[PDB]
This record gives sequence, C-alpha cells and structure tokens, in this order.
Amino acid sequence: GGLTDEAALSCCSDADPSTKDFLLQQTMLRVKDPKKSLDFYTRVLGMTLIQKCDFPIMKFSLYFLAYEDKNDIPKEKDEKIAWALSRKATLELTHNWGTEDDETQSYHNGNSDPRGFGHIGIAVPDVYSACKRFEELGVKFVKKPDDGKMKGLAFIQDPDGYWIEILNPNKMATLM
Amino acid sequence: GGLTDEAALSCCSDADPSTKDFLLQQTMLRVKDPKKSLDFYTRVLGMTLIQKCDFPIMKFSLYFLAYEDKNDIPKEKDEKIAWALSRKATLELTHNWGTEDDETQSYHNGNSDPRGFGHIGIAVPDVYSACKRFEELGVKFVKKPDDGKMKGLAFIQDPDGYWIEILNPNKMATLM
Ligand SMILES: COCCCn1ccc2cc(-c3cc(-c4ccccc4)cc(=O)n3O)cnc21
Ligand SMILES: COCCCn1ccc2cc(-c3cc(-c4ccccc4)cc(=O)n3O)cnc21
Ligand SMILES: [Zn+2]
Ligand SMILES: [Zn+2]
Repeated sequence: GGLTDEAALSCCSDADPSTKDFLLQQTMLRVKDPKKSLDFYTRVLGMTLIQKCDFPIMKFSLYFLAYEDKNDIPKEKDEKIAWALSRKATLELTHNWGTEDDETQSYHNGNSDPRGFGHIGIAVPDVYSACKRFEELGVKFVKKPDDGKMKGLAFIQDPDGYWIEILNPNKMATLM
Repeated sequence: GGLTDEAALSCCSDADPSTKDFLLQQTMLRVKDPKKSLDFYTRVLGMTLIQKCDFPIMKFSLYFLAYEDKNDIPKEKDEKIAWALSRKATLELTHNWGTEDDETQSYHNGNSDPRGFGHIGIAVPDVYSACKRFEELGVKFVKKPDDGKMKGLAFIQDPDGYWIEILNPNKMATLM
C-alpha cells in the first residue's frame, strides 16, 4: 500500500551543502502545569532543565529539557542561551500563564482526532527494567512492553497525556 | 504569572542513575503524502533518509530522517535499524497507507484549537541566508525573519502544515 524503498529514495535529494551545519534542535509541546511537567521529565525521565526563558508581554515561559550534564551549562547568561539553543534533541515545554488554574483547559496529544503529532521517543538500554521502574513510580502506560504484538517496545504518557515511546535500538530489528 | 527560576528548580530532580544513558531519539509526525514530505525534508531542509520500515498488518510506513552523513548508513539491514534507531534527534514520519488518495483527509498541526504540539526547530548558522534560500524554493512562511517583534527568527511550514522554527542560537533576542 505504501511506497517501495526505491520509490521513496527517488523522492530524496542529497543534502545541499548550505544546510551542512543544520541540526534538529527542539520539539515544542505546550504543557498545562510546568511544575508537574518539570517533575516528570527530570525525576521520571532523567532529563536536565538547561534553560528557562520568560516572556512577560506574551505571558508565557519556555523550559528547555535535554539529556545534558548540568556541569556543562555555562556561567555567563549570553553564553548560556547560545549553548542551550545549540544542543541537539531538546524538548521545549511552553507554559501559557494561567492554564494550571483553568478547569476547562487541556492540551490535545495528537493521537485522536484531529491527529497530527504522535510522540517523542527515548532510547534506553533496557525497555523492561525502565518500564518496571515506571510502574513503581505510578507512570500511566499507553502500551506496556509485553502488551500487543510489538513486544519489547512501550509507550507511556506525560502529565498532559503526550505519548512517549520507550525503545531499545539493539532489539528493534527482530520485530521485523 | 509564571514560575520564578527558584520555584522551577524546586520542581526538578537530579537524574536517577538508571536513566544515565537515555537519549531523546525521535519526534514522530504523521504525514499525508510521503513523496511530498521526503522531498521537503531532504531537498529543502537537508536531512537524510536513514531508515524506512514498512508494517503490512499495521498498514503504515515509518520514515526516519536525520542530520547524518548518508555514508555513515550501514549496509546490512539489522545493523542499519540499530544504527538509525540509536541516532539522537531523528524525525519519524508516519505514513498511514491511503491518506494521499483521501481528498477530505488532512493532519492538524497543533497551532489552532485544539492545541498541543507546536513545532520542531532547526538551528542554523544564519537565519537570513537560510530563509533567502527557502524563499527561492517557494517555501511557505508563518513568520519571516524580521516580521513582528522578534527579529532574526523565522517559522516555515512543511507539506502537512507543521510549523518549523528556524533559529540561530548565537543571535537570539535579548530576554526582559
Ligand atoms: C498503542 O498504540 C501505539 C501506536 C501503534 N504502535 C504499536 C506499536 C508500535 C511501534 C511503532 C514503532 C516501531 C518502530 C520500529 C520497530 C521495529 C524496527 C524498526 C522500527 C519504531 C518506532 O519509532 N515506532 O514508533 C509505532 N507505532 C506502534
Ligand atoms: C509565529 O508565532 C509563533 C508563536 C509566538 N512566537 C513568536 C516568536 C516566538 C519565539 C519563540 C521562541 C523563542 C526562543 C528564545 C528567544 C530568545 C532567547 C531564548 C529563547 C526559543 C524558541 O524556541 N522559541 O520558539 C516562541 N514563540 C514565538
Ligand atoms: Zn521553539
Ligand atoms: Zn516512534
């Protein structure tokens, strides 16, 4: 039903040299309550808060989370922004002020109509031990590692309900 | 209002040692037409198609795009999957078979009600030269670099309408 491998490659062009230093820097998700999101991403997932930016006229804050050593965060405020925003693979959480206190408000995770965004995914050394720890911490699951046909791969959800895939790259090929 | 820097830090925890090797591997977006999406991400953005996986019973294809040298892609199939799925900062595009032929179908970019996911962002050496080339290539813009308040920061759109931030970490706007 889909493209063949050769048809897909027929649509691919070699990377133009003007793009050689481009990097996929961030994925932005809006979060209802930053206190709950910061606790989940740092305590449960082990990410580090590398930069916090506040925009008082726009009435929002940005929280940059990444798998980085906090000791690599520069001291100078200008060098800190240039370093945080040049890290690959960051998660940018947007807090629109006041959502945490609004009962009628909630964000949409993209996995039910209207669909679009699906998930972020974390590569781990051991899906089963990571998931046993998530169960112990009361994390909500979308798919446990041994549920469904795709055994050894899981999906959990964050406080806003966004999906997070948990995968071990060294054990994926046997699923084909 | 927003959180203070100290209040945000109090919500954070140091990383449990069992998460020390976790990495943010992928961001998944559903795409209506893989031919259009592959052309955009490779020719316009300069990403490389590092892995394509087809699931005949799930009725979908997965395309993994990343800023990687095509010469680093392994030759053998199982080695290829383990390498592609262990790269940081990949973009996973999901093609649910048949959407390209459904005139009434379209994905939602998360930027209009109901909101959630907002965008991916690419860090570039210079926003102006990057955007000059995007203009020459007929890319659709949400925000040109000098439109509105924040200068030197742009937002473009992919073929499904997902927003893509174009930023230069060395030339970000001054924070209040
Ligand atoms: C509970 O509903 C969850 C969504 C449906 N669903 C179930 C399993 C599954 C795996 C992949 C999947 C497979 C793979 C994969 C598997 C084997 C080899 C190579 C890639 C990579 C990947 O990123 N993803 O997301 C994608 N959707 C999946
Ligand atoms: C087209 O409407 C888009 C939504 C509203 N909007 C306008 C400008 C703008 C910049 C950032 C922004 C600023 C920054 C930033 C700016 C200065 C210092 C540090 C971070 C990082 C970042 O990832 N983003 O997304 C986020 N939303 C922004
Ligand atoms: Zn952003
Ligand atoms: Zn995935």
